[PDB]
Amino acid sequence: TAVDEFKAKVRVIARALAEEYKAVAEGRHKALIFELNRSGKYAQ
Amino acid sequence: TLRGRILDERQLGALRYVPPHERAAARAAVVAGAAWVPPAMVPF
Amino acid sequence: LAFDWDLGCLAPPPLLPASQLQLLAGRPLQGALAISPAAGSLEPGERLVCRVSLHAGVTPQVFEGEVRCHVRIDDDAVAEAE
Repeated sequence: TAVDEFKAKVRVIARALAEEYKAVAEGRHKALIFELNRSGKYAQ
Repeated sequence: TLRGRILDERQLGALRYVPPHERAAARAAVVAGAAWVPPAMVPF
Repeated sequence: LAFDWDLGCLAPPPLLPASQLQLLAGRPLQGALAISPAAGSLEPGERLVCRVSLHAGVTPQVFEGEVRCHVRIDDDAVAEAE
């Protein structure tokens, strides 16, 4: 059961990450990492 | 005057930057949760 | 005495939402200081408890700031007494 729970939670988190990815190349990815750390969504 | 030390989890665990005057409090807060972390609600 | 609270460089950005911590960007504290009484009147010989609460952000920091408290004679109260 735990593996399926992880898969579902990861899918949701990844959809959120894809929305943030649409928001704002490798520079884009670095900026997204920096913005996640700044906003604290990465902590959650 | 208010002075405080916002420290990362790694730095707290290793006691990297806690002053010696407060190391006991730092170790307490690390081993047994002594500081609140308001969770609020996750975006996703 | 009227008691008002001010933060020199410690002011919160116009506690903080966990998701929207980016507001702390460009702020010297990288935290939100608050005090439970922002501005309260106080009778003579009355002791007031003020809770100072700090909600820190993602950036590790060491702060040594100063918070000001302004005390003035309560003209409204004394006029009411008169």
